[PDB]
Amino acid sequence: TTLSCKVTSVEAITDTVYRVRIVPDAAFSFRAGQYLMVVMDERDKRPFSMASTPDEKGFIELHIGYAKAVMDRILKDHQIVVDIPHGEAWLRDDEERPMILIAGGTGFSYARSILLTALARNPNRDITIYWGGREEQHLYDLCELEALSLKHPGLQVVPVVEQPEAGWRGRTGTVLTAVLQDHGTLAEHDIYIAGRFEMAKIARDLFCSERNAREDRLFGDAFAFI
Repeated sequence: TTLSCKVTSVEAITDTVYRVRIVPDAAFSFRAGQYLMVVMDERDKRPFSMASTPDEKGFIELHIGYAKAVMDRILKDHQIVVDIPHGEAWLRDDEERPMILIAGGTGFSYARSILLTALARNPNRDITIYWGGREEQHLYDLCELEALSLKHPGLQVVPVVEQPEAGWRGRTGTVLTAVLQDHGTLAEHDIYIAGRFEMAKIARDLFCSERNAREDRLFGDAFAFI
């Protein structure tokens, strides 16, 4: 569906990231983890994951920051045209397998939609979210994830920073290494990944070969394009 949407709010989370909230002119639906295309042209369509749950009733939340041109449409016109929904990496029905959500800088929107949707379905769900960035400040909604974790006993949040300051309390390095050291086997989990396509590609191979993960239970947009 091609829909024109009003921009109801724009906010600098950091200096590189915008929290953008849009309201389409007609009814809409998607599955947590799908993405939309910002229709810049008839030939220039730019993919962005819905960051909100598929029942944050009236609006769609986007985290933007190739983005500059999109921001310009958002800031000048306060309206954008979207083509939604797309993607085959949505939250599965499975009610029992423990979940692992992996977000590599730029994939937090995909992880957040799936997280909040899963917690609405079962607030006691066993969910571990990994978020990796180069520096502490790129994990821009980290305090909100920690507040959320206080309310959800099965929710564990694992912040991973590549080049941290001395004293950092989370993990250091990359997300794939944090995952391998926390888990003896990944065979029982449903795993959802967003970030650079290279990283999802290596994750897949590594998780299935060193941790016996099921490839059919490994979800991510990257796996539609490999």
